[PDB]
Amino acid sequence: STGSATTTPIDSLDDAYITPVQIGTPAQTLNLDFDTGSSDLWVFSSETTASEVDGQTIYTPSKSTTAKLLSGATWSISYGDGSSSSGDVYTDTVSVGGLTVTGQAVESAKKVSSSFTEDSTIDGLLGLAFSTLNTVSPTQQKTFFDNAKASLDSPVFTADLGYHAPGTYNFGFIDTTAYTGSITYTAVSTKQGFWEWTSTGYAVGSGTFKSTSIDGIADTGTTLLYLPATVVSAYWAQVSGAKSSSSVGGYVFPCSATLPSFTFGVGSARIVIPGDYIDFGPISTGSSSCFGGIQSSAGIGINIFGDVALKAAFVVFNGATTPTLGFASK
Ligand SMILES: NCc1ccc(C(F)(F)F)cc1
Ligand SMILES: NCc1ccc(C(F)(F)F)cc1
Repeated sequence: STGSATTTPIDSLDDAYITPVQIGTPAQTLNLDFDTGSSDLWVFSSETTASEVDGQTIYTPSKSTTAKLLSGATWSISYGDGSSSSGDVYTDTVSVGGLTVTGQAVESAKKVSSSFTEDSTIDGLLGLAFSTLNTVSPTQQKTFFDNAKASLDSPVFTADLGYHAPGTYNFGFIDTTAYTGSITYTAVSTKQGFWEWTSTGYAVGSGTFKSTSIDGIADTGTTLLYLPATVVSAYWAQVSGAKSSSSVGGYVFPCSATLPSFTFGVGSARIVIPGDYIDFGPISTGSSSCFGGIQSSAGIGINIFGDVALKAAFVVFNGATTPTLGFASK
């Protein structure tokens, strides 16, 4: 079997991408944030504290003939940005673009942090990292991808994120019409539960490529590109007037500047991020200081190839017994 669904930016800055997901019988359609950096499928629901819901579509398990409460199971998650949520667990039927999984763990939020309440466009998250990171207790649960794997034509999914435009998540097949040239595959470490890999180096604009190993994770759930301080300093040094601002919390640059591209290595291949992808607009309405899309990972503890990098490529998440990541230009 296969599945295919369109994913759409939630705002004019590509801060996140939402994908419609059908849950329950009859179907309740929610717009979820597909997150390859986490492994919980959780949703706003009829159980969520009423004051913490502001425009989201909610899952109502009592209206689903296939929902079953998972007795005694709870979940609680904290994301690297300080966001968090928690609740109880149902199993139900979940379908993504024609691909159906029965008995999927659907984690119903009882409590969500402020950053989720204020994001009216995101009804929940669909985690696509490895199931070892799932937070359900006392019985860990599998991700949508792990549950679907056996029935997929090929144990893969692909992310084709658009720049200020819709894109596609495909399950079970690789669309050879969606990219140019060849796909370059690179090894993955699952030791931390992430799609963790090693980039072979970088270049700034038309400058010389620097061969150096950068270990990081492919994370559709993170907006920006977070890289070591040395690399990020080298990039912003090429932008006139750019500086790191402690009050703003990262590199900013004059909105009138043109940004250089950023190249990262995948084996012997190169992925080029156009400079326009790195502009995240004024730091406040009306400001002439703009926020940069490449920031330092120093405070994080891990390098993150977020949407800024992934949307420049066609990305294959190969969940074979030895997992790999594939990158192609598009
Ligand atoms: N997108 C989920 C996510 C968020 C943060 C992190 C961090 F901070 F631990 F790297 C990993 C994964
Ligand atoms: N990395 C997972 C994640 C995705 C989105 C959000 C937001 F935008 F809702 F805050 C938090 C955490």
